Amino acid sequence: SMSVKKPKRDDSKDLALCSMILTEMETHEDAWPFLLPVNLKLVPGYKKVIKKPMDFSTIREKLSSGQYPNLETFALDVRLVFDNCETFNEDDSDIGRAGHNMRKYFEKKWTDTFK
Repeated sequence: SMSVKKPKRDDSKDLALCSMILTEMETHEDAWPFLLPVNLKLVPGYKKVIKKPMDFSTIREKLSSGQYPNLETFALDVRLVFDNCETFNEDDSDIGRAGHNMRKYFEKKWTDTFK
């Protein structure tokens, strides 16, 4: 509350570390469904169904341009990528599986880096 603060968690490396995580996600072999925005002209249904499209290139631009106020907003966009993927793809598809794998991979890096 006013003039009463919890001790200051050092957040000065968060930017760099989210960048590193993002790089590792970008370079994973199962990243391919997620590298670019889904083409909303060419994928029937996507536009109407997926209210908040997200992909790694868009996360990378937001990161590079100071559009994440903190590391939680960054993690929310990453997760959104996988949540969207699950909404639109069968678990038993290559993309569906990619998404489960990438999420698992992300969450581990996240925990190891920050928790």
